[PDB]
This record gives sequence, structure tokens and C-alpha cells, in this order.
Amino acid sequence: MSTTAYQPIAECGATTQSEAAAYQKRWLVANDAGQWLNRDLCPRLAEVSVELRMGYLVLKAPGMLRLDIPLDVIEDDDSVRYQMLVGEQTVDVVDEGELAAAWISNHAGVPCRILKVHPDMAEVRWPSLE
Repeated sequence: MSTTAYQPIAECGATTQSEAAAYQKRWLVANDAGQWLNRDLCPRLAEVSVELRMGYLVLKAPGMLRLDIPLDVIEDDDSVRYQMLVGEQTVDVVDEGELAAAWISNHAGVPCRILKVHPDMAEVRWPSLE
């Protein structure tokens, strides 16, 4: 069988649903420092169980409950464009909400929030320690 593990979300990782292949993005968690958080940095986040529904991203954690975040079904101005600072790169990321922050601040443990990078900026690359 093929791997068939689609990665819409970074930390969360693999999703065995074909629906994820249409909702994938540069999704990830970012920490209080304004910097992106990674599995290489905190492997605990790699232990997220991902589910996708028509309109909602339903996260489930081994220890934490479910977290359903609107995939990209927002088209208004309430889309929280957060000014993030990945190293020294100022980029627009969309905040998934305080609910996502607290949810992972429990599973990840540190003050972080799940953020969805918007395709206008698109690329951020993450600091190559350069």
C-alpha cells in the first residue's frame, strides 16, 4: 500500500484521510518567543491525532480532548492575522484561536498556539540558523 499519509498540519503530522489532501497548508504551532515550534524542537507535538471534516479540522490528543478549528471556511475580517517573528522574519500568520492555544499549551506544555500561515506571505522557511 502507498503511504497515503497526508500532512495538512505540521506538528500534528500524518492524516490517513484523503480529505486532507485538499486542505493541507503550512500549518504549525508557534511559541511565546514569536518563533515557530517544530517536532525537532518539541517531539511531543508529533503525537497528535488528526481528523478532517467538511469545514472543520478536528484535532484529538492522547490526553487532551478534541479541538475543531475552521479549516479555511472563514472569508471575513475576523480572520486573526497575527504578526509573527520567525527569527527576524516578520510574517502574517492566522491565529486558530485561544482554544487552540490552550489546547496545545496543555499537550505541548509550553505557552504556544497553533497558527495557520496565510498563502499571501506563503513562504517563511524557518531560520536556517543563519
